[PDB]
Amino acid sequence: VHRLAEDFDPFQDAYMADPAQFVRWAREQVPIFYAPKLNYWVVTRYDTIKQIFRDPVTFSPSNVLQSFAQPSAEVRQVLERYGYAFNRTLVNEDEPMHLERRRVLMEPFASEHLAEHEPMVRELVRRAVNRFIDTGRADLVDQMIWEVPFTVALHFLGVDDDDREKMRRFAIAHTVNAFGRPSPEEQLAVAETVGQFWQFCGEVLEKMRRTADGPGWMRYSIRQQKLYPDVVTDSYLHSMMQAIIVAAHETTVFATTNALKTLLEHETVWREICADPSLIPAAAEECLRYNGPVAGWRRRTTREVEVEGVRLPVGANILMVVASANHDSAHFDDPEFFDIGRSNASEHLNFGYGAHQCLGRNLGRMEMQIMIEELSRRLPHMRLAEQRFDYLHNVSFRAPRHLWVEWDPAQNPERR
Ligand code: HEM
Repeated sequence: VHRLAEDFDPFQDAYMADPAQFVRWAREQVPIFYAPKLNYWVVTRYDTIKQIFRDPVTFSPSNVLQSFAQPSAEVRQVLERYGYAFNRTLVNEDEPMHLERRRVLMEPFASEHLAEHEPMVRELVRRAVNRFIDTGRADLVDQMIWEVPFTVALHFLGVDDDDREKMRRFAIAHTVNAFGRPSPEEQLAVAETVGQFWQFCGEVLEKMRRTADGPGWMRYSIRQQKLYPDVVTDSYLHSMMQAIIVAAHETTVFATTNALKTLLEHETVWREICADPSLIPAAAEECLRYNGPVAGWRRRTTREVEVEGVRLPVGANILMVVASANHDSAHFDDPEFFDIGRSNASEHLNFGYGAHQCLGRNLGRMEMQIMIEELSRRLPHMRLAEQRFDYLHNVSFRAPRHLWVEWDPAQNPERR
């Protein structure tokens, strides 16, 4: 058990594919251990992870987006060339200002505003499926799931038609860069794109200020800035366009990819939801608990504090294995049972808990559900192809990079 702690290394397929199994030894007998390879303390139980989430002052989110690659000087020269602000936004921002800015900026995330976005999401998903439904074999990631949540994020932000087109090239992957160990070349490539995107968003922001009463989160926040100029700076506003895209894009991509994989691998359940689409919200919620996109999430202590009887020093890094919590038999009865009727499925921790709890989780849920509904209605007869599933190595987000499915187009329901 001591060897397991000393050898712990999440940068390998076993942690990405089934992290809950990978740390089951710790969840059952070692609720906190130090991982030398990471200089992280690792917690694996639902109650422990809830305890850390619940106190945003003692357990700071400052390391949530900190890569495990050595710092790159070329990355900073590139970002400084583009005038990058290096702002911490809500997800990794400390108190007191975090909750004050959340208070001022959260209103457009309210569920009453969801119906405003649902038609655009349904239309996006329909058009995406139209592009491949007649082919008989598709990669659901590259051919639909990757792009939909990016474009939905742009709509939520209020990006105008013309700009959304020019932004397609900025829909790059950030997961390894923020949560993994990118090579020096990967660091530089991402930095350049982020600098260019910063530049572009600065021009979008100026234009949005010209039409500050129009729709979308950016315009709403511009109006809030006029009311609370000491809370919302120009640099923070500029940083939030990218922050919200990154928060909204790959998270939803991975959630939906995993959900489809789980549903198609549990064919009796795919059968049920094809016959009764009203089961889909519940089914998506248990997909998040059983095969959710969040393997782990991070905090850093700001004071000495006891966790599972160990006094952590100031500044200690903590890896919360959220996937292990979601499979914790001490909170979830029969946790390895994929049960879309599970009454407490929504107590999973993929959206966090407490001060930073995901602001867009119900938009994320809607996207998952609409994509599942479209595929179950129009391709009930598809199945997973024989394939290897590859996972990008990083501590936080897990999903197959591709998801090949196959079907007989002549049996498409819409041809009957
Ligand atoms: C299934 C999809 C998603 C997942 C799994 C997810 C996951 C998360 C997680 C783990 C956090 C941090 C939780 C914490 O520290 O307590 C978070 C926060 C956040 N999410 Fe999401 N997210 C998703 C979709 C979205 C979407 C679509 C949006 C925007 C429309 C969004 C916007 C945000 C924002 C702004 C925060 C920062 C909240 C804060 O720190 O106060 N997320 N999300």
